[PDB]
Amino acid sequence: PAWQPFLKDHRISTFKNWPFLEGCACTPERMAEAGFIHCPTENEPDLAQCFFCFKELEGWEPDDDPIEEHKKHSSGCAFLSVKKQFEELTLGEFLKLDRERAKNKIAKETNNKKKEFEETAKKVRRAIEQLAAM
Amino acid sequence: PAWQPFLKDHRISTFKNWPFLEGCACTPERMAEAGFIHCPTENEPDLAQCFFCFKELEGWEPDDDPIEEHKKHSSGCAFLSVKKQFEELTLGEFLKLDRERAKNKIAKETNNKKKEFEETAKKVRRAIEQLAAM
Amino acid sequence: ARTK
Amino acid sequence: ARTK
Ligand SMILES: [Zn+2]
Ligand SMILES: [Zn+2]
Repeated sequence: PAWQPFLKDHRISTFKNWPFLEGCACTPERMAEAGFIHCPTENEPDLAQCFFCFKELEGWEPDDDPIEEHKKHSSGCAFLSVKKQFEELTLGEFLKLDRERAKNKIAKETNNKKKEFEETAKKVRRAIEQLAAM
Repeated sequence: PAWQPFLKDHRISTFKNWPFLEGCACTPERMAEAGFIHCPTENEPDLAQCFFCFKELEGWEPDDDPIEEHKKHSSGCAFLSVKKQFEELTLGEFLKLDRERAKNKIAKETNNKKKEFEETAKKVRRAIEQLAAM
Repeated sequence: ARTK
Repeated sequence: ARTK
């Protein structure tokens, strides 16, 4: 299925044109180990996203440890507390992780919608503030 | 997915018009526990099949213990050696069981093809035996 | 019980 | 590294 993102090897494969290779701390192996997928755009060519909590990080430096960055920016991500390898998870555990991923993807869309609305509400509020002046 | 047959509750649901109910040893719960699905036909209305090794059994008696029958008729079925509940299986274990099921379904089709061919070969051999007499 |  |  597309439970593929739970597989580290699938995650590593996303970093086809990730620029940070051998010599660096945030190599594709390390990024994939930490739960990241490479999601490059034009404004952000090193954009990476956790497959599980959906936190999006960019502006990577060579010395960045992906695990430490993931912890700093998204300290509650359940993926960070998975100590077993994928194949060692029980089905019950896997299913619970997959439910938690879905809850995470609702906190993410909700969050993006809130942000977008507030951008608009500020502009609107500003305009009406001017009218209320008389 | 149709990994549904690994779920006991799905298996129990197949026995909609299974005739052996409370009072009997081979009740739907017990049959489903042992790995059976109800596959009724006209010539065999109590036909039941193991979802995992695909052994097909009919002519059930009230006192039949489904586990014991499964062991007697298909002693090498790996499902019989699963001691954990489904949710307690690891993914690696589940995947290995699913590969073994697929190997079982190839031993079954192969077996049915052999049987069919031999039915024909007997008839043919009989005919040619008569011609060879002179 | 018995085989098909 | 830093947020989008
Ligand atoms: Zn995360
Ligand atoms: Zn079996």
